[PDB]
Amino acid sequence: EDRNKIHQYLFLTSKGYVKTQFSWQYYYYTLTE
Amino acid sequence: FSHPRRYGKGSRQCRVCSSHTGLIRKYGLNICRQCFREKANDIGFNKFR
Amino acid sequence: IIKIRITLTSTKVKQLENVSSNIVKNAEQHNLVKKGPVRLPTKVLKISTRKTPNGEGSKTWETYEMRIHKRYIDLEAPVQIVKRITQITIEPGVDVEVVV
Amino acid sequence: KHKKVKLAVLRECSNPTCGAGVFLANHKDRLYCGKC
Amino acid sequence: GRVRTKTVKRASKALIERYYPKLTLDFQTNKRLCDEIATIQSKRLRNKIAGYTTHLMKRIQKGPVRG
Amino acid sequence: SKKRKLVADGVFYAELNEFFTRELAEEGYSGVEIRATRTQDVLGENGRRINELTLLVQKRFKYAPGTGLSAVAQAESMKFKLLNGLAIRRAAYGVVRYVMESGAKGCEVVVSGKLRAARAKAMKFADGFLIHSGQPVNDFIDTATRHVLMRQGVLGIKVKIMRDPAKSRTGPKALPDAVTIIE
RNA sequence: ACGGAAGGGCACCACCAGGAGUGGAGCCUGCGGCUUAAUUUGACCAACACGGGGAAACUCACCAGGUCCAGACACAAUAAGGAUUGACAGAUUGAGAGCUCUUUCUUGAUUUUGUGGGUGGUGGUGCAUGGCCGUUCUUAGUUGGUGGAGUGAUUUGUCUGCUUAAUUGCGAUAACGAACGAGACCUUAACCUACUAAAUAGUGGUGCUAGCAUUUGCUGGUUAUCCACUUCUUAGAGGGACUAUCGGUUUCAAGCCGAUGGAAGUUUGAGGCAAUAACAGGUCUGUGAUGCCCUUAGACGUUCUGGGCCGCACGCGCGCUACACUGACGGAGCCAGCGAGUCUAACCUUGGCCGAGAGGUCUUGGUAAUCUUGUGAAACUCCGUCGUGCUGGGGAUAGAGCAUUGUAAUUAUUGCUCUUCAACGAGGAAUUCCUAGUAAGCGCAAGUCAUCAGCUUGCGUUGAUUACGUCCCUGCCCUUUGUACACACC
Ligand SMILES: [Mg+2]
Ligand SMILES: [Mg+2]
Ligand SMILES: [Mg+2]
Ligand SMILES: [Mg+2]
Ligand SMILES: [Mg+2]
Ligand SMILES: [Zn+2]
Ligand SMILES: [Zn+2]
Repeated sequence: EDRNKIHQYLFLTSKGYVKTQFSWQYYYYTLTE
Repeated sequence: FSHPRRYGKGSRQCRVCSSHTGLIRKYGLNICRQCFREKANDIGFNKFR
Repeated sequence: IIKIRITLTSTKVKQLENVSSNIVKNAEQHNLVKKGPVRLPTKVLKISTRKTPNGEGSKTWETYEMRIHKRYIDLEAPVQIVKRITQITIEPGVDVEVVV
Repeated sequence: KHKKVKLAVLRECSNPTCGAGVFLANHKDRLYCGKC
Repeated sequence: GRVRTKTVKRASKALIERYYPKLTLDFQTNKRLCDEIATIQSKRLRNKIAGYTTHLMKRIQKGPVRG
Repeated sequence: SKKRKLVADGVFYAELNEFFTRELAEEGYSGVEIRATRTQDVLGENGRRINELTLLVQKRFKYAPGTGLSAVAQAESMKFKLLNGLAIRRAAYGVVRYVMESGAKGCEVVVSGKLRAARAKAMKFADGFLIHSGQPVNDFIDTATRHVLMRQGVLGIKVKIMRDPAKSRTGPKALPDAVTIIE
């Protein structure tokens, strides 16, 4: 549940489904198809 | 694990490169002394005199 | 009628004056009463800094300034003639706040 | 160097959020639960 | 010093080579017509042009000048 | 305040500029107004890309749900070319020729760094008419400095584009020293 | 390109003529040297109050010690009677630190183990870089088209002369015609009794008027008290200066110098932008910028305690106090400017009350031409004490006490009070800055900030001397010249 909470907050950093942009310290995350 | 850092050089960091040195604490920029002079056009700071 | 005071602040003089004159004219053909636009002194936000990203070379400093300026106009109008002129000024770069 | 011994095949207190599984360890005067 | 560059001399000479039955030797009445016979992008540059035309046609009565 | 507020607004425009430069690079980003070279990869799957982008910017800046000739684009494009593999001189020639033939009155592309592993000289490619120090450089010059990161070192690209002052359509229309006579 | 070759020219980073000095004493800072556990590191005109470096924690990369995974991920030897995390009570240690040991409690497919791969590093290389800056350069140089000289590379144009700040021009002339730089341009500081508009500026006049004084005169406040206006102020558009006019000087003129007017006659003053390019100049200690090397769970990463950058036989530079009678000390006059100042919250502080002082307390004004602020600043000026002495200049050093800032003031952070009052009697060879609101004297605002100026960036106030030039000193530019250099005198 400790990861289910964030994975349902969404709608892991390396497996996929994640684009990481830094842009002054704010770790811009987005999902992929 | 963390002692209080609400003031001093370590309290605030540069919003651009996380540098604790050369920070300009003026007008609410919080941008380092090189980063601001680099990205001065995007804030509107320009040279005329 | 309700009394309002609009304040216009911006960095770009051309569009700031376009707004400051558009509001005056569009009150004019609608026949309102207003005291002329008061021109508060321009604030130069001079920021001194070091040209060198380090401490080598002759001591040379770099001075920036972001000239910001501002005008205010007070008048009276009903709510329709306030909102229909408040929604005219959408020019990017000039911010206007209306106090009642 | 925490070991966490295997604890091979083998009551309750206040703060009822614990589900009756906080059996104390009988060393001495041990009326204090593991949580606290 | 007070030396006039090519951007002044060439423009003054170009004005004079086609505007002799035209602007007189008074700077005030030279600049006003330079306003509409030249698309000068600067007031002080226009004033320089008018002043050098004034000098040139002030001396032109003492003999022709080259160029 | 208002002074601090507008300074923060300029900083906010700075984060938008840099974030779109880093994120929208592959789609031809030019400048925050979004101004992109092509506006179909912006829309993506009929709004998915724009929806996720606006969601990210809103969540970052704490907002509610609803609240060709540019040197920057040319530099990004040629950075992409040099990164995917192309002769540096050929890419600079192509960019310079495109800029100069597309109505621009002058271009300069400067490549500094280790082109081939060496003492890292800096080679220029200049074509047309070029202006330097004075208010005209602010009026009509577009400049872009980008860092290419290939397998060896860093390559610094400086691109300068001059739009034609005659077609200024705003501000001065000729050079300060430009004089035109009619008779 | 270079030369320990020559000629012209330029410059208060050179001088002549000068002013302020500095080097002479003390203190503050930086560097060196020394010392240390570290006294971190980089830098030697163009380093040495520089890395906006005024370091108690952090900053910090240095040291004496102690924790943390913040080791992603397809991946294998670990699983559904248990892969792992967490722990108060005691030894441990600075630690209420489950960091380690007695120790048995909790949760349950995250983690942890062995291989692979990432990650960070203020770890190294500025002689691997990008970028940025500094220097050449507070210098004026650079290049096509056509034509001309050569077989040619190339050369003229781009110059003997004069002028300029300028390759700025005039002029001469196989050159003409131009292009970038300079100039032009832009910002600001000067003025405009003019256009426009102002309870966020001011002035006139009425009540609301207290005083002086009463023939209505002076001065004051009347923050919802009244109208008018822009002379003061503000800022948009424009104007004005263009060495204007006139003389002398000019080779032929560019130009120069005088006098007049002008608001302003040195590019009107000061600046921003500053081309062709070159440095192994500096910066990997800004970047989640980066190549390479090193390290990565006994970590050069991160985090906590403490220490360190400050440390002292000695030299040097940036600065202050002065070394007194133009001074020192008491009172009194209250005369600026550029800015800055808090709504998720603690900033700029006015006004009362307390205290000798710093400072505290109750609020108020201020998100600002609105309140601090009219920054009631200093130097300065009036009247008095001191009367030429190591004196009453000087405040170094040290002792005692009170508070603010700060989790934490000891190696005094800082502020204040009292108290022995040290060198210095104007400075050595030398050496730095500078030509008019300039130097110098003075303090103010901001930056560095929780606090701390002697620092720097801007400002204003008082405000001179001498010069209106030269290449003798230094450095640079151009031309000529020599080269056996071409990676170019490393
Ligand atoms: Mg210029
Ligand atoms: Mg470290
Ligand atoms: Mg030549
Ligand atoms: Mg130090
Ligand atoms: Mg300092
Ligand atoms: Zn930064
Ligand atoms: Zn429990």
